Amino acid sequence: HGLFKKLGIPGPTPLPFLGNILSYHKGFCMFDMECHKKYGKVWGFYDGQQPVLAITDPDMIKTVLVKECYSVFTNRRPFGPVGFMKSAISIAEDEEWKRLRSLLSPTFTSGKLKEMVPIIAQYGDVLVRNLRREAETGKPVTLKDVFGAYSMDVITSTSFGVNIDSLNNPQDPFVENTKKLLRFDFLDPFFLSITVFPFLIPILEVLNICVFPREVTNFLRKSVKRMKESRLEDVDFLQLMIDSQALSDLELVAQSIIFIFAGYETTSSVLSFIMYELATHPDVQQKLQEEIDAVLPNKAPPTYDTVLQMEYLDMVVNETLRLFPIAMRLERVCKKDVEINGMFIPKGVVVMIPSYALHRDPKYWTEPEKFLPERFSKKNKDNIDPYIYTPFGSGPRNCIGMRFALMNMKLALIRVLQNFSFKPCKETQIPLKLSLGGLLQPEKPVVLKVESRDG
Ligand code: HEM
Ligand SMILES: CC(=O)N1CCN(c2ccc(OC[C@@H]3CO[C@@](Cn4ccnc4)(c4ccc(Cl)cc4Cl)O3)cc2)CC1
Ligand SMILES: CC(=O)N1CCN(c2ccc(OC[C@@H]3CO[C@@](Cn4ccnc4)(c4ccc(Cl)cc4Cl)O3)cc2)CC1
Repeated sequence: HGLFKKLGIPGPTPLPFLGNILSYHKGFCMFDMECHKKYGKVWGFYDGQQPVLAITDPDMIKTVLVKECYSVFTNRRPFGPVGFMKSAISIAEDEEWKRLRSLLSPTFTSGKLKEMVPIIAQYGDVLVRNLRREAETGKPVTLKDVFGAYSMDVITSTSFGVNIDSLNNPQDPFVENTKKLLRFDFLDPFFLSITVFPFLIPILEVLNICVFPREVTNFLRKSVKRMKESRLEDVDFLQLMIDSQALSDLELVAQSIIFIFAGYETTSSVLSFIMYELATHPDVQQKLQEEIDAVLPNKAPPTYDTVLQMEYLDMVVNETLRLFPIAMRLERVCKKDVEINGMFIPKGVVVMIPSYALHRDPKYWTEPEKFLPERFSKKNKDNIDPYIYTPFGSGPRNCIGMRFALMNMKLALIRVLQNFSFKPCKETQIPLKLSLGGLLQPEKPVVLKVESRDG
């Protein structure tokens, strides 16, 4: 625990064995907000015994995320016991990650994204139908239930060329199982013990103990094999992975499960945050509709080219991701002793970039608390540092599905907003309050009321 002292870097005093984890009672976002304000440009703390160095300087951020990615800052914090999911790209290391990256990245080229628009359009139709049902009754909507089903429908069909039709089944197996893959929350004596005694991880790995429920991984393990069967019995993410067979049968499933979960969880999450922000700013919700109407007059179906035309939509999406970067923190492990922009960083340290905190630094963002889409306007855009604003990370190891998620959320949003308007109702949580999880999640689902437009 003497490390940060010895290095001259400040921070909260750790407890023996525990480190600074009891500070996690208010969530990672408040912890990082506090430290940033108290300690300044750079601070340090201990997740159990693991030193974590938070950095704030934009050029220093470019160094660990971009310049020295391959050389020293390549991998993320080790995570286990993880079992067969060690193959997964998001937790793969060094050259294994490198070749997994160059394999799967063509999945999301412009051109392949264009192909996905007519495929998503079908589910866009089922989306507007389900919400219309809720606009007729006047009943409240748990948005995570409808945008989730939509996210799940979109990512299965674009990646595996299979229509699991989640949007009509409220009790679809692909959504029940996939949502029960994270969940871990604060103070679970499992994850808590693993942060404090990470030397236990090997034993758990040896006893075949796993973070993910085997029930849930069995179903996902099965489902993907069935989907792989269909393609081999008559070019997307699936196809791209079959062709490499250098993927093992189990490595393929690992990658799939990443994309399935990322598809479902990430997309619907952000969508709920966007929807909330619009419903609580109808001034902004209307200005967006005006734009959607102008670029696509009388309910004209959206296209890849027309999405790129909607400047205000992109502003609104950007501004939500500023307040709600679901990853909260970027991180990368230091492979070897190094000096960067003047600062010594020892081997083994976790270097952490506090996205959430920096998106609210009064130094770069005037009135950081407020939802103001005008921040990202063409005339204002050039004062934003691209290393301060990092909803999708930066460099060779950024979010592989960035552009897909942006297009797909914009697609849903267009289909929704050209048809409906969203008003806050009874059950709606104002102000919004966030869970104490590993990804950014609201405590109690976002509930809004749905009105139809004109007549
Ligand atoms: C708007 C929704 C999304 C947000 C805000 C988001 C954000 C992020 C962030 C911040 C990271 C870490 C990047 C870094 O460490 O620099 C990441 C990684 C990753 N994301 Fe996303 N993401 C989203 C959607 C998606 C989607 C739709 C997919 C797949 C279809 C996906 C797949 C991945 C993968 C595979 C990684 C690990 C990359 C690697 O280590 O090679 N994400 N994402
Ligand atoms: C399959 C896959 O791609 N991935 C597996 C899941 N990965 C992931 C996601 C979130 C995440 O944050 C987990 C949370 C973050 O904080 C702790 C400790 N911790 C682990 C890593 N960094 C900090 C924690 C400490 C003590 C207590 Cl009581 C509860 C928790 Cl919670 O786990 C850690 C890892 C993301 C990548
Ligand atoms: C709280 C904290 O310290 N941290 C929060 C989590 N941070 C983190 C670390 C790694 C990471 O890798 C992206 C991986 C890639 O896919 C997912 C979902 N996802 C999130 C953003 N983009 C995709 C994912 C897939 C499957 C499962 Cl089971 C769980 C998760 Cl998530 O995260 C995404 C986020 C690590 C640090």
